[PDB]
Amino acid sequence: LDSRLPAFRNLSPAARLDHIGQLLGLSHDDVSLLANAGALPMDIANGMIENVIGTFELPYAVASNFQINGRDVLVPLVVEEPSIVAAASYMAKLARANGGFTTSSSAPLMHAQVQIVGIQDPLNARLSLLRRKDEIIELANRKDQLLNSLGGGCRDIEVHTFADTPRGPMLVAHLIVDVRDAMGANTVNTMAEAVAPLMEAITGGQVRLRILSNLADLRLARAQVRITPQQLETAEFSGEAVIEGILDAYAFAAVDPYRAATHNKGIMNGIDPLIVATGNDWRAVEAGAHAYACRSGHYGSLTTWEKDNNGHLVGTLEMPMPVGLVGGATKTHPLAQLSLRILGVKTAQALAEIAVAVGLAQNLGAMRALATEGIQ
Amino acid sequence: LDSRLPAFRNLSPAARLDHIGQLLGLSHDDVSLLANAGALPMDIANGMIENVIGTFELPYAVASNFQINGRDVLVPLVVEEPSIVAAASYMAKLARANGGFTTSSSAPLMHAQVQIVGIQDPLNARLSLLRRKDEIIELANRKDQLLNSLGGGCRDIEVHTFADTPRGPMLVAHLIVDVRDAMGANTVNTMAEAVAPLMEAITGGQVRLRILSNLADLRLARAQVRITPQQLETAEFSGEAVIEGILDAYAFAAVDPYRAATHNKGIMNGIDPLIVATGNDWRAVEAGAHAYACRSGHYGSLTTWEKDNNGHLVGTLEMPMPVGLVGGATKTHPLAQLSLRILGVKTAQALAEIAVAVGLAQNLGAMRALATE
Repeated sequence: LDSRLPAFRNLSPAARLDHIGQLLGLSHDDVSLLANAGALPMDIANGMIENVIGTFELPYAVASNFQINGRDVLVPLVVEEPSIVAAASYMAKLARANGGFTTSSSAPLMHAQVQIVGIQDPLNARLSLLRRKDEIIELANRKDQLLNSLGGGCRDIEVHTFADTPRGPMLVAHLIVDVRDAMGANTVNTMAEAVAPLMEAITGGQVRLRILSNLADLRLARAQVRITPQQLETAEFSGEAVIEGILDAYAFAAVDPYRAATHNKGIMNGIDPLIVATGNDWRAVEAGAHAYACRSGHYGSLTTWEKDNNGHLVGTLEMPMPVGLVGGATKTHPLAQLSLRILGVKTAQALAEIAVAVGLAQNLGAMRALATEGIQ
Repeated sequence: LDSRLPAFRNLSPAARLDHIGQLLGLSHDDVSLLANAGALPMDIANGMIENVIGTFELPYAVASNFQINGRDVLVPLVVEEPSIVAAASYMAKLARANGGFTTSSSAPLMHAQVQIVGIQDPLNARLSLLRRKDEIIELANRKDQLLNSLGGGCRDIEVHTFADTPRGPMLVAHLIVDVRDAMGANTVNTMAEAVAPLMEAITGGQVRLRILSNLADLRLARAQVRITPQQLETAEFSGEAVIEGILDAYAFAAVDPYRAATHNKGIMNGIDPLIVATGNDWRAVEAGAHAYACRSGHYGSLTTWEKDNNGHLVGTLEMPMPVGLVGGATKTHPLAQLSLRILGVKTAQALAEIAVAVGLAQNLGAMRALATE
């Protein structure tokens, strides 16, 4: 596949949709999803959420030029704000000359929290849990042999204590679960309910909450990009000077949360519209992203930007990226399915990797524009 | 308006819409926008973002029962996830019994950052700017005289320094701008560009970034709610125990970021779908929310939960809430306009106050659910 889509930005929506259909070999049914309004049947929409009175459209677009570990990919995006799709495409185009984006990811590991209260000896109860951890993990893994067979399942438990809160001593177990191609909420919440009685018995305490954590910092996706000085030369500035300007903008985000919030917002401008295009939960991805940005105790930049020993600009993005290929709207929305077909993704972690490549490109695009804009 | 809508959840989408239309006195044409697909025409969509090949629908729903400062409102919501709308409505129902939600907000103040580099004397340059702040403010305001007549405009400036960074000394000026009914980005960006050359003259440095901050912590909206033990009582649990249990769950969020992330995610479940329904930028609201949550250095809960001197559960939400009735896609999207008509909001800060009321409701619902399961 060739994702370059020359002239794409200047074609009609119909011709854009044709060129896409040609490259991918989309069926007639697939193409017709996007040709008339109302691809989401009201019966489906009415089953998705409560009190439904209609539907609400946002534009559906495709970013061009993306390349992931050497393979071209087309990226669907749903969003209301101008400049995002263009910026992402243009930066992807530059990326290509230097090998495109390089990506990797963790196993799709999600946490369930099991909160236990009413223990007079939480630090001792913690060791009681850890001593019996294989037994707890085995129980969690009982039900879902499907998941086990698919190469998923509960992998580990950690236990943390907060022994002096204004509400008294707390113990929190984390069930750590490989959820394969799901976002993971149902899977881990189900396991957490299952093991709660065994934990109460071990600790002599009362399970309160048993619920996924959205700070999915064991489910990390990573992207890299590289850009040379020649590619960033403008009418006003040498490529070398633009690179220095981009590094200045990065340091600024790194030190000032007022800039970091805007800097990270730009990353999410790239990521959330792909989450939406694939029927996934963008509030989850948002919460994970921003909470991860302040894990150090300082709210900083999710991306990094550096100059390498060749003077090339090199950027990274590593962050939690919980997404699914199955579950909820990703399954039931005809266009969410179409998006997955356009992308070509075979696992959730592959989708996650494309998400961080798009987020990294968007951040690059935003900084470049800010860095090159003449004083007026 | 009476926002109660008995049996709404069980009517068809057509019947729900007809009922909303009657309540509000919507025109046939207004109702047609929701009764038929394709309210966002392809020529509008194609001009809204780049590389457009179509549109993408989410469900459009209305939460019932909400009451803000004594007045019933209907709340439109666009999202993919089940339970959000039902929880919002049910928690609003409980709120009503005790006065509904009480809300307030600050003036719509937004920061514009102007980053200055290449001076060996940032700390001195800062005082040079402050000495001439009135000049700077006047220049910013000359740039947007309509905004000033609408009752907004540049109100102040604050200057921050970072004298030692890995990339050398920086100075950052913030314009503080009342943006009235806009979210504020394009408004404040324009003022930042305008003052930049004057700031270069004053400091002798080079302006780099000129750009709003999404950490909109001078644009706060605030909501309160109160719930009695009677209301929270279940088959299994007394009301007082549920309240204690909620208080426990809040303490847990307040100390553990792994919980706070989920806790705050629940609030944004309530908020973001209102932002989408009104054509507003949900990435901006998210970034302001989660960055505010960690302003202390520790990533904590946006809401608070307490028991008052009467034993009632009382909750708050105060957070940045930059939204617009004008600007961006708010005016472009015919259903964003319809949403504003359903809401009946006359100012952006009014919509911001509804947003935090719905966020507070959603968080309450999430925790009521866990304290009783």
